[PDB]
Amino acid sequence: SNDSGIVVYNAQHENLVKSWVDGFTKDTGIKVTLRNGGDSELGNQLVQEGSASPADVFLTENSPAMVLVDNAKLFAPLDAVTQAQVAQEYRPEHGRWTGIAARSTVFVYNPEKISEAELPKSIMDLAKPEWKGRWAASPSGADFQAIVSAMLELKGEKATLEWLKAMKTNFTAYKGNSTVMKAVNAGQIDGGVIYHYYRFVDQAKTGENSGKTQLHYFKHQDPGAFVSISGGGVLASSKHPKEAQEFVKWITGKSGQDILRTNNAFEYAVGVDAASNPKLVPLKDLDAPKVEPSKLNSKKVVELMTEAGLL
Ligand SMILES: [Fe+3]
Ligand SMILES: [Zn+2]
Ligand SMILES: [Zn+2]
Ligand SMILES: [Zn+2]
Ligand SMILES: [Zn+2]
Ligand SMILES: [Zn+2]
Repeated sequence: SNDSGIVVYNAQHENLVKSWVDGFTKDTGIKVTLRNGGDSELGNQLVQEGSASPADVFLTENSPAMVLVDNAKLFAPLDAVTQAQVAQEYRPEHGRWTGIAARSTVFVYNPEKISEAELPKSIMDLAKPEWKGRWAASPSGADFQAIVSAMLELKGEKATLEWLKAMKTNFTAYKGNSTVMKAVNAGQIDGGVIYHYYRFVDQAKTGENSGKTQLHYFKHQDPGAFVSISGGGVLASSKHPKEAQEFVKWITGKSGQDILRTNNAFEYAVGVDAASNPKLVPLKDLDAPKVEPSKLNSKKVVELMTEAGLL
């Protein structure tokens, strides 16, 4: 009665997705095979595989890889119920994909090293000479590259490249946002630019990587207050189209969004009238900038960051 199920190219954090798959397979009997990787490499893989891909669904941490795959005309339109399930602000103006979760940019900092009042007012302030040697990031990741794509959209190419060149002077690189957080936790550096969920995830475990940190929210519709939207799409090449649609409907529906609210991943729910974990600052209180996800440009970001010597 059930076949072998679907193949999901999964670029979202494995433990978030495991909470979804467990519930989904229990509910529907549809088996899920995860093939994990980062947003960029999985997006490029889909483009290069094209119609020969075994992928039924693509999930991402951020929006730019969704835009890349949609630009290649590789997605199927999402079923009507799926489109109605997600709040308008978390659906692209153009493109055959949907938001599935969201995350807030933050400045993670160590209060034993540096004090709320001392934090940068704007992410743009991190370019100033007084910030030299005082902040970290993980430039190779799709997470940080998405924050740069928002800056590109909000401030334009000239101002973004300028900030990136100053970043080269000022920042210290670590591989992975968890690594950035741990570095701040250990007092290696005053702070860093990451997403909000890392601290919550660790605090729900042992807290050994996060107890000496706190989170700062830039607010003010600052580029640093960017809320990155995680994406899901069904591949047009899918040989399991209904099961694929069922999966994206499920994760964006009441069951999937309830799991975001209650699991130990601590990412924001994007469903219509879907509340998030009560430990989180509500989305409506973040004072985030308006950034159209379908305008975000991963290729241009890589070009600018490469020009700045960051990649
Ligand atoms: Fe991440
Ligand atoms: Zn990889
Ligand atoms: Zn300091
Ligand atoms: Zn603060
Ligand atoms: Zn203001
Ligand atoms: Zn099937």
